Amino acid sequence: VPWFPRTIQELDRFANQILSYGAELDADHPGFKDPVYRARRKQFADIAYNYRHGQPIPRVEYMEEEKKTWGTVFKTLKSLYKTHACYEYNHIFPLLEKYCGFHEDNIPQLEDVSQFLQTCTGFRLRPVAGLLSSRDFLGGLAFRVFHCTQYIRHGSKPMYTPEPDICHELLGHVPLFSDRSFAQFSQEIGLASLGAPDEYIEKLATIYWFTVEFGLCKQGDSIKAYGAGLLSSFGELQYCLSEKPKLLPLELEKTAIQNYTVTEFQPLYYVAESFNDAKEKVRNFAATIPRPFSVRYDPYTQRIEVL
Amino acid sequence: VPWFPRTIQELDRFANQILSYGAELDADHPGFKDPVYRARRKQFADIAYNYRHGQPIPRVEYMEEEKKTWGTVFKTLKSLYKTHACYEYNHIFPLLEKYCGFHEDNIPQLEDVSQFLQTCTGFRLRPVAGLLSSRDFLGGLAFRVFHCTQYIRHGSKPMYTPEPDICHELLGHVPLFSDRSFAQFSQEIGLASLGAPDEYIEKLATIYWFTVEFGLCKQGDSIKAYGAGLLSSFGELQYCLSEKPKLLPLELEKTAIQNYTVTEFQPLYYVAESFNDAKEKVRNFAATIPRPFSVRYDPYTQRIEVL
Ligand SMILES: C[C@H](O)[C@H](O)[C@H]1CNc2nc(N)[nH]c(=O)c2N1
Ligand SMILES: C[C@H](O)[C@H](O)[C@H]1CNc2nc(N)[nH]c(=O)c2N1
Ligand SMILES: [Fe+2]
Ligand SMILES: [Fe+2]
Repeated sequence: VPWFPRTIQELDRFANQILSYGAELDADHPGFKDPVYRARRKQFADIAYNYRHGQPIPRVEYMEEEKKTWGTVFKTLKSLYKTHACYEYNHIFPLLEKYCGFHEDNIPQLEDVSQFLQTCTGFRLRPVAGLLSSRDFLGGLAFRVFHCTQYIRHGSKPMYTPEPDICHELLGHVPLFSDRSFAQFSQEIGLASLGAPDEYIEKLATIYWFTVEFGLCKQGDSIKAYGAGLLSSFGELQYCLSEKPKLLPLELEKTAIQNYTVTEFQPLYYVAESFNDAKEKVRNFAATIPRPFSVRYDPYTQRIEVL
Repeated sequence: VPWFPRTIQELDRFANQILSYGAELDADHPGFKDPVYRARRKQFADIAYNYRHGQPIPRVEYMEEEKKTWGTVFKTLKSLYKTHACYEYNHIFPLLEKYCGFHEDNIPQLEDVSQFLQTCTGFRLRPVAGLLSSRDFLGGLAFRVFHCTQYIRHGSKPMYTPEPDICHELLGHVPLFSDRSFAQFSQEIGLASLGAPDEYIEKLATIYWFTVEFGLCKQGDSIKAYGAGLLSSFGELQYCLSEKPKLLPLELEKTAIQNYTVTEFQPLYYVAESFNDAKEKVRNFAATIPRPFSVRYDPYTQRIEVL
């Protein structure tokens, strides 16, 4: 059986397992020729490397150019949320504005966002340096821990990122982790992953893609976006609720084996009935994963109980 | 409906509701004529008065005479536990000895015991100045908070206390709060109390008396003590497992209305089948309490959810 963390502190083992040679080193990266950007990225990676569970997340003074990039992303995306984002997103965003400094001229600090999420659902952030394996990223969700980047995309191309950056994390993921039913749903994916064979981690990563990252959900008689990749993409958030993509009901024996690519708009989205329904579906799928035990998280002790 | 705390921080309201004119002021108190003892008691009460949720519990340097009193109580009671205390007690006591400084020559600090309990079951301590109402004392249990005294009995009469003192709390109550099933059971009594009418608070206080304070439980084919009042009473711990008292099965419609006194050994004890069984019984009794809502604790946010 693959090793998995059984205490929230054991997530510390993960930061000595990331891809060390990241996207920012690639010749096509928007910031590739900028050595100040390169250094800035190394500074944020070193904050993640030195972070340990339990500590406050170090605050960073963002430069004026970084705040300008954030503001461009923030104001262009904000124009779509009332009409395209799910209720849960629109419910919490004004409180993020009021209590976490989500404004066009201010990049929120992760410590503040983490404390906010803890009061909402017990979710917390951990700064992360770069790409984790699907196994380690999903395993943090079992603890309601979201590994979160702190760097921003290069300012030459504010509407484009080849990777998660802080705009994606804060505008795409954080608002949904403030909702109890979503937190429970995402955590269920994390619990399904613990000790799962690699074959099933890839199926859970695909379910994650079509839910947490690119999901649509029913809302009364309508359909809204809740996937973080959609909520942080001006173009795709508009497209996803247009007549152009194909929509199918979330059905995990189909969804888990569906192919996708990351470099164009999705041709196909899966629609969740609700986060509670999606959670029950994940729980049923998880029972099919060969694991010689069951798992449960105990929030009182922050440990995984293995039966 | 009576007010009740809905967040763990709101337990702070309770310390401006204790009986201000305590047992130590009574002419029959073992320490009544000792003005140094009187001052020492006021010093511990002031620590409780100034305590707020979330803070470390102040450490106190105990005097040599206080440590001697503790040691007398500790060594005389310890002689009975292997044979008379329930398994759960005997399982955890050596870890209290090793990790919390439970020794004949050392009075454990409440901060250390609280951190220990949090790692076991999420239970925590709060220092308390004196007698709370049954409503406020039980309500803290809904949050897995045990209001705990920090003072010790007067040294003239080490085997006797007319009140909870630190020997009772640490040797009688703390070891059982380290057990998950007991923690769940005690918390269920706390949840039943929230917003309950006074009439039902008195019935829950009586159930508490016959369980948490003076309970016996089945253990395989035997019977053992788990009540804190028994585990901290050299004489009654021996008596309770002798042929002299009457024993009846725990049955809450009978137990909740049974009379008792605090000034002699109990003539009658109720025997729990198990802490999980006792918990289910409390849950069923709680459904009978007139309350226009149901309650649940969310350990992720440390709030009570009211439906
Ligand atoms: C679970 C699925 O692989 C998903 O794409 C994961 C992979 N690793 C990641 N690593 C980081 N740091 N951030 C993420 O959002 C993810 N996503
Ligand atoms: C619930 C029942 O009234 C029980 O005797 C309560 C009353 N108030 C108390 N107050 C304090 N501080 N300590 C306790 O153990 C209790 N016990
Ligand atoms: Fe993402
Ligand atoms: Fe007691």
